[PDB]
Amino acid sequence: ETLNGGITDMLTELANFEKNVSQAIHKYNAYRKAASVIAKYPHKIKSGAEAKKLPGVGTKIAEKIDEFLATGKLRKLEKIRQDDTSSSINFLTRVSGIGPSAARKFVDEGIKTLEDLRKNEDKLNHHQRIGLKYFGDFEKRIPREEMLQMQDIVLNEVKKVDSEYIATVCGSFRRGAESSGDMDVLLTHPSFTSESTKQPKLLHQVVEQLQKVHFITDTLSKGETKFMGVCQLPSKNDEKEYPHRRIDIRLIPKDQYYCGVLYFTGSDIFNKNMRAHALEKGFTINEYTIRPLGVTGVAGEPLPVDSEKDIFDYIQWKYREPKDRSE
DNA sequence: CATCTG
DNA sequence: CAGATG
Ligand SMILES: [Mn+2]
Ligand SMILES: [Mn+2]
Ligand code: NA
Ligand code: NA
Repeated sequence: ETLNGGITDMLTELANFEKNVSQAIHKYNAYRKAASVIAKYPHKIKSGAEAKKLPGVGTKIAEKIDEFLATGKLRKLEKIRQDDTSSSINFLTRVSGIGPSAARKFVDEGIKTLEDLRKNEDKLNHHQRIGLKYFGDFEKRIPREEMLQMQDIVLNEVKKVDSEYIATVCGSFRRGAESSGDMDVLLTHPSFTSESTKQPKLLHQVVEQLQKVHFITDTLSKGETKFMGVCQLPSKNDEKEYPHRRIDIRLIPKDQYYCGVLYFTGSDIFNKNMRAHALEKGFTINEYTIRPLGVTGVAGEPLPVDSEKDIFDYIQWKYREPKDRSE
């Protein structure tokens, strides 16, 4: 957690680069189990050899560790932090819609910067366009104070369309967090479930409304269950408009809301522990359901949940306020 | 994993 | 349809 820090870090820089610049998924994947195992490792790695001793630890990495250990740096790492081509990809990649794949093409075409991008707005697709248009707003975090307003709106509109809608703002916003990154909304309705054959309108009607009133400003992606968009709190008394915010909304069959709801709320760590325990208590949990574990090895059957209460209950656990879902 | 692009 | 982004 701090004993093998640098090493686990450099390994990361390294892994990262492989996958993003080169395509070295293998290699990339290599750095990772490695930093993963060095990470767990209880002592102070005093040398390569010592390391090598580990699983996932090859000669090549051992090598690298030596050099890093020996000297506060790694040549290779130094060559990559300079290299403008590598740099570009880590950059372009910052645009919503631009993955690495695309980061490469553009570079090979000479688009390396934001301007480059604007000038060639033709090569970018819709999402990519949007991402470009909101690059700034995009990277700005979401203050709770805004979150609450947002939430307030969303909830009032969903309600209006159907008193029967059930909406939840999961995410950290749900876990306490003073600021968030995007707004994740879980959606269900009684009339939608496991078996119930669809009802796309269920998601579309609200999406409309949100745009009706102008909260939703653009569409990133719009499926029958998931909507990726952009929204925005009405600029008040003109002088201070709000940044544009990433927003996602997803429909869920009523019969698997809370699992999801729990699930989305995290934290990852809270989950696992919950999952691990769930397992003890003779259960299995996932994004959609909790299931009574048979002994034969495994086994299932959807346990019935009517809240997050029902869940914990199952695992015979302490109902955790979302704040304490931390870890 | 669900949506888009081409 | 494979492949890419989130
Ligand atoms: Mn979030
Ligand atoms: Mn999200
Ligand atoms: Na991106
Ligand atoms: Na293939």
